[PDB]
Amino acid sequence: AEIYNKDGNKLDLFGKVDGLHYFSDDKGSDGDQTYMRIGFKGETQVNDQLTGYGQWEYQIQGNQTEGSNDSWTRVAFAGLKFADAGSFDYGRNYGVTYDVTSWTDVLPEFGGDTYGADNFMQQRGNGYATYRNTDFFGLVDGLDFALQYQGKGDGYGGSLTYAIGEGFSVGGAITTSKATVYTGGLKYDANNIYLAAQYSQTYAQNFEVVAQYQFDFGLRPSVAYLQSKGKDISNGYGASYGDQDIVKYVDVGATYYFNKNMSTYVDYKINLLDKNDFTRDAGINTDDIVALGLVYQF
Amino acid sequence: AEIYNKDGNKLDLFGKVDGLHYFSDDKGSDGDQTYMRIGFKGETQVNDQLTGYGQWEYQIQGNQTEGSNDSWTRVAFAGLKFADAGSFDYGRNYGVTYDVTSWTDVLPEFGGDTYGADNFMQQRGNGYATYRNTDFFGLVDGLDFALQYQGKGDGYGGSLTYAIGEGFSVGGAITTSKATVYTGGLKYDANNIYLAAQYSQTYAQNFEVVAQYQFDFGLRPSVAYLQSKGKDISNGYGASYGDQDIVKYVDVGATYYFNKNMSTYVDYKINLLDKNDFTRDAGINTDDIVALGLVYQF
Amino acid sequence: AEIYNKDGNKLDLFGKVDGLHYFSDDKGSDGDQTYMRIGFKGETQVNDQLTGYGQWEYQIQGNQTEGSNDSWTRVAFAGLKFADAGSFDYGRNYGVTYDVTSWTDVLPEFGGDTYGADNFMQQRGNGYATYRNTDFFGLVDGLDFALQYQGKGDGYGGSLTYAIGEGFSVGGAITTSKATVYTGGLKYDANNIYLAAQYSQTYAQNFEVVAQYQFDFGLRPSVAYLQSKGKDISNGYGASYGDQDIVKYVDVGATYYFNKNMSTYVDYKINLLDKNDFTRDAGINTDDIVALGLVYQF
Repeated sequence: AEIYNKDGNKLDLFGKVDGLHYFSDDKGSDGDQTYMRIGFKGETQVNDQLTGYGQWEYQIQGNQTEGSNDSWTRVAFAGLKFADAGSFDYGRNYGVTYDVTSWTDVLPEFGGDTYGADNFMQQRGNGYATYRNTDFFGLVDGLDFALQYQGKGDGYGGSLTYAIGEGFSVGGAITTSKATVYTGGLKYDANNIYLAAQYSQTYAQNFEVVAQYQFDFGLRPSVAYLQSKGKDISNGYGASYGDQDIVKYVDVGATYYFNKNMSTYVDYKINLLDKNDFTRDAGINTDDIVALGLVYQF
Repeated sequence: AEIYNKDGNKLDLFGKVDGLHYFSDDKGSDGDQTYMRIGFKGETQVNDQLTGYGQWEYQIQGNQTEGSNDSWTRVAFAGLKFADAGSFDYGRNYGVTYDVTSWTDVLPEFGGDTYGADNFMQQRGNGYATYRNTDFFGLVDGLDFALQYQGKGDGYGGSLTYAIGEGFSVGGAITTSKATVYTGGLKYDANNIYLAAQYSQTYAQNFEVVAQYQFDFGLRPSVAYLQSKGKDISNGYGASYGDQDIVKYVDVGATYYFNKNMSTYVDYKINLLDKNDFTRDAGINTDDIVALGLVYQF
Repeated sequence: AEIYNKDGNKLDLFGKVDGLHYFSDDKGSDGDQTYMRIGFKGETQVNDQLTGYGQWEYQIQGNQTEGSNDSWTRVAFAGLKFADAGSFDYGRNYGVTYDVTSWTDVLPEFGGDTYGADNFMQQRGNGYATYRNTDFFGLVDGLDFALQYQGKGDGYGGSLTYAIGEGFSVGGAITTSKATVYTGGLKYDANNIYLAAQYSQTYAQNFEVVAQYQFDFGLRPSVAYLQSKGKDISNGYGASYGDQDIVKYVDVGATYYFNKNMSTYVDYKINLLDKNDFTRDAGINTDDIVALGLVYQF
């Protein structure tokens, strides 16, 4: 919801109350988790050439009872934007590994999650300097790329998207922090068909694919699969764990789209993982789980 | 302040900074409680028939100091409205007992309080799935009902309102969670003349009644009274306390009304409870306490 | 961004994402500190005479990791406004000392800092009942006075600011909670030149001086300094810490405003404190540091 436009300065104030109640035999997941979101994108044209933007967004829960306050800044960054030189912006932002990893997180509820926020660059984090450049300096249309730097431990990364034509995105991203990661994804986008898959290796090799159709009265079914395997492991100081599977599941989900402002969705995580000494001490869940929600957004 | 309305999606954002310096002999109350609430109501017409909504207004303190943070989500939900088919909304929402109980929470400062928030659905809560139906299916003018449902522990209730005509309002509900508390009460609202009473017993009984008149220049005086009395009693694990009053007091008060957007108001709790083996440990305030401040809103 | 004006009720929503990267040899300093702030000014015209305003603005960190939350209400007060009798505003407000003390705090990033927040009335805090009078009952131009009163511990204070024609401003102020504190400052304000020096003494003496010049192509380059020397202090229940310096350093800085919504800045704090018995047992910093951020506001 754009709340202000005047003399080349525009502020969309966006956000939503998403209602949703997880079902499970798991008890760290059964319950109400209606959270909600606020955040604004800001903008200011300085000269025909640049723009000084700014962008924030925080989450805050609703399931937490009174007195208690489960809050946190999702993204919060300021930058600048020059004519066909692209843009730099430093703040709490997305790791530039997300650029490709993104295409697979699209599920109604249970997406990404083979990478985490503050998980050494693959997702969000703090202190990120970010130069991404769009339509390769105005000479190559449909080719984008970003070269990124991190705040503390110290890190770096790069990403290149490419819309090869049609809707076939192709994408790569490399990153390192002091632990590196590659990142390859290919998305199809066109005629209501969304087919995107992505995988990589780390310092430990994970995959994810997802396929949706967009029904016309407004309903986006989704079959999606993702996994992650590894190598040797270490409980804090010691404990030698062999090579097992981290998180692997098939997923059917459907979102219904009333209009922009209001969606409604059921999603069925069909879990695979087997209950063992791994998935006890680490406390990785093994139960297939299912969630319904009524989101209102603005 | 409805900040945006266009293409049948509105979004009133509302709030207030309400300053009040309590006064007391007690040190738990005596001091600055300058607090504030932001939030928004959001709408979206989907059809001739339905509109989706969503609403969130969470609290913050101006009394806590710098670094330390006292906030919590008062409400957060999203639901649908079908025309004459009532309205569903699940989430951090009000309780069904409150429908009826509310008519008594009209004091300048200290009203209701025979129930806290999260106090088993008599007020706010979490997981509160709800369907309310106004004007009874659009066949009876002014007889409205609710049947609600809670998250966990488990539960349910349901209210029936009726503006008998003129300015009267008879009111009733029951509720239950796994503790079952009922509700009876009346209100009268015609000629700046506000009269209202409510009470029920639980599983153990409490009552509240109030009277107000709205002055033409803008001064709504309120004398009001409420009390609670109890049966068998247990201090966490154990105890034998007998039957005593958990809270009973008479109230003078008078809100002044510059306009809608601004208010001043003096309220004087005239407590009756005597200092005893009850009000020492369980820590019930046994002091009469008097509040002074300025509510600015938008 | 004034977001509302209708029937003489205004509402100016502001905020800003100022992503800075602190450099130092410290480990509590060097790193990322993207903070951000929201805040609303409030307005409602009641008569020709009064217009009952209200303000608010809490902070929120963007460096704090996910799940964690670093917030605090900076100001949140409600007040009325009588034209030629002044303005009363009770709430989480600035202390009556800051009227003067302020003129020195204009440095790009670090400044003031001699007084803390909640630092016994010298700046921000809670419970402030405030009556300031502008243009002195409308009969003396170039003058303002204030006599404030705190909540709890108890206290009072006064202030007298006078822009003495041209661009010279004389500032005097006093506060006395039950330890006192005077305050004396001088600002010069005209042709692209700021010159502001101030000091005081508490129950313990401090001083701050700054001179910034406002360029024509944008860029206010700054030079500034401040020092605070005390008497006998004691660690909680003991320790005789002779006579030393809390903090003394010369500062250099430079904001570069692109326009009124975007700024870039560097701030080179040159610190002069030697590390000894004091700085080690009290967490006082011995290092000189560099600050580099990118404010965006609205």
